[PDB]
Amino acid sequence: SGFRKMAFPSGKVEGCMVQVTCGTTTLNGLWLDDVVYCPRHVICTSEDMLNPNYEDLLIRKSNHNFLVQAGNVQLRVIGHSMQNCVLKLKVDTANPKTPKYKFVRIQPGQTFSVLACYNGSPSGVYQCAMRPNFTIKGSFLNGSCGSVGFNIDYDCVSFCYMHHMELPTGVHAGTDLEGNFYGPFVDRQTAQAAGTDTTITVNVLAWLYAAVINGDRWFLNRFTTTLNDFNLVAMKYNYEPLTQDHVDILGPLSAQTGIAVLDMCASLKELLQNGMNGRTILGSALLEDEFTPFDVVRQCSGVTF
Amino acid sequence: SGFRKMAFPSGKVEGCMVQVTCGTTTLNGLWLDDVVYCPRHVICTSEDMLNPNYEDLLIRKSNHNFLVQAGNVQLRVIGHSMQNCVLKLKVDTANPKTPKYKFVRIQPGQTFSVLACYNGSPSGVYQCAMRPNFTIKGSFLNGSCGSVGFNIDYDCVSFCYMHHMELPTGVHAGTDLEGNFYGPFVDRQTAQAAGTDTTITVNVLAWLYAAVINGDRWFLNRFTTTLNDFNLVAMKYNYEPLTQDHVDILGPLSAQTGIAVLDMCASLKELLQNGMNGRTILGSALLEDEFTPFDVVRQCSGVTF
Ligand SMILES: CC(C)(C)NC(=O)N[C@H](C(=O)N1C[C@H]2[C@@H]([C@H]1C(=O)N[C@H](C=O)C[C@@H]1CCNC1=O)C2(C)C)C(C)(C)C
Ligand SMILES: CC(C)(C)NC(=O)N[C@H](C(=O)N1C[C@H]2[C@@H]([C@H]1C(=O)N[C@H](C=O)C[C@@H]1CCNC1=O)C2(C)C)C(C)(C)C
Repeated sequence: SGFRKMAFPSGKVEGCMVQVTCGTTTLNGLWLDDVVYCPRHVICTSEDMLNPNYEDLLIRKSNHNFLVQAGNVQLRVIGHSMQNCVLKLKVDTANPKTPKYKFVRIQPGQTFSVLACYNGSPSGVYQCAMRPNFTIKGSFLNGSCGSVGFNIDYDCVSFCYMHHMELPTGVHAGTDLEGNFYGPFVDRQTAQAAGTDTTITVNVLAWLYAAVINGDRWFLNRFTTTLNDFNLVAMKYNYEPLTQDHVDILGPLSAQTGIAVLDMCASLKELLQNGMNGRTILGSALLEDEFTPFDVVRQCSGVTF
Repeated sequence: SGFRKMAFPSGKVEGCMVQVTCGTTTLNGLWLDDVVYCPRHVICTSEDMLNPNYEDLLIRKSNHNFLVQAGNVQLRVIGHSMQNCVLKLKVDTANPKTPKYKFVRIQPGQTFSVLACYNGSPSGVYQCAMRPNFTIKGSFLNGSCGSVGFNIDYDCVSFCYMHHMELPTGVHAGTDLEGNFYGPFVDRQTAQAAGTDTTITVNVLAWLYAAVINGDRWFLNRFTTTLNDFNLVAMKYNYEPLTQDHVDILGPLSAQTGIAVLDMCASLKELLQNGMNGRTILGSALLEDEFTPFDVVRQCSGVTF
């Protein structure tokens, strides 16, 4: 028993982290087979980043201009191209530590682990959620760009995020591994506004199931509700609508506990309308929405990789 | 910016995890050089664990009785001995992935990362703190024993914990890597009581510094206090005493922010006596005590490994 914000094992991704230096800028790259992926603003000076022309900055760079270091070993660059907001640097050496991998573009509400990195070396792991407004609440400093977010399924690392920039209130924004930003963002240093965030309702409900599984059941009431009635109440508290797809995905947790989703919706409706009255759920005084239904089953059943 | 519960990169420890099977019991072991370390209750049946005689159970086991599997590879056992509550199984093969390591016995209040494992395969990473009552708030299921807790310093993995058992209220207890339990616990299935836990004051104060560093400063008041006065107020709220050693360790954070420790103590005294009035600090509605002063500097400065 016990329930904690749990990240994936980071080993398979540590073997892929490298350092990319172009001019006076240094950030991290991802080495998979014979290609290094990194954010394109490595070819920028700080004066370029206010309004960069990446296509023009890149044509004045040669292969030798990119210093790529795997630990203490320099990887000779034998080719380069730009794809959206990432650079693909071809190297003369294939990474012998390349795991089975795929590039995935995730959905809002889904979760993944970030391997924070500086100068090609890992600093730590933490789990994140792609917010409905297409941002992530992460922990990034200067030099962390190129760090990636990922999920692991058995032996396959699905890479889903690469870090590019930070927005007001410790908010972070990045691209998938094809260089396309999550959300309405561009990689330049000028005023941009993220959308209004909202609470991932299916994740709150999945975390309430983790609470029941762990014996924290004080919030369960004797009521049920309709799906339309719940979504009407949830709307006032900035919760995303609950869909029948969400109900179906909660099925495994509902069947394991014998608590119908709509019954759990009835209890969450009371918590939102009445508050928690100074009590806590799984040690938290606030409702948590960065555990997907899959994460709860994985942690409560012990799925390994 | 941003601040999150961050775990160490788990790569170096994943290369050491193995599966140990004796009879019908299976748990994880730690493979370092030519020795596998694992909890001794692997030689127990469920009827033995109510009141086991480990010394007598072990003398009826041979080397061939221990099935040790590194992935899909069996490691031939060529020797065994018992040290306190762990078994040392000597194998004919040295682990080629053995990192630079040391066995450390940590202090209460200090933190470390747990690599939860099932059947020799990793399930996830999360960060923990050794509570003052010598327990940890972890996430463990049946078959997770043998999972280890650790810190990383540059290239050196300090192993500090191996998991053995769970106590009432999702509370977990284990040994150091020499088999000595943390706290007044024994590895048998009979009624044992953990001590009263208390709040790690130096860690709360270090987390308030992380809040200032991130721009969350609403709780800072215009007052100072004496160390004796603060410890008098903290005592009523089940906070551990603050020592001059704790003040000295907070020095780096105090100097970086220009907030004297005792000034920060004055603000924490107000938070404890007045509450938070529905506000949050670094996104939390409760004060956090599982960030050491070192962890805050590491995460806010980007220390890598
Ligand atoms: C106005 C708005 C809302 C657009 N924000 C904005 O200009 N932000 C800036 C930003 O993040 N930038 C500017 C420059 C790159 C990116 C950058 O420095 N990325 C770092 C990678 O190494 C990671 C960062 C460093 C701190 N924490 C992080 O996560 C870009 C090409 C966009 C900044 C003022 C925070 C520096
Ligand atoms: C009464 C008191 C307070 C002493 N508790 C107590 O008997 N606890 C028991 C316990 O944990 N035991 C019993 C047996 C070994 C240890 C065990 O099963 N360890 C697992 C490793 O594989 C990990 C566990 C499994 C669940 N979560 C975990 O963390 C021992 C030799 C002690 C139990 C009832 C929870 C099963």
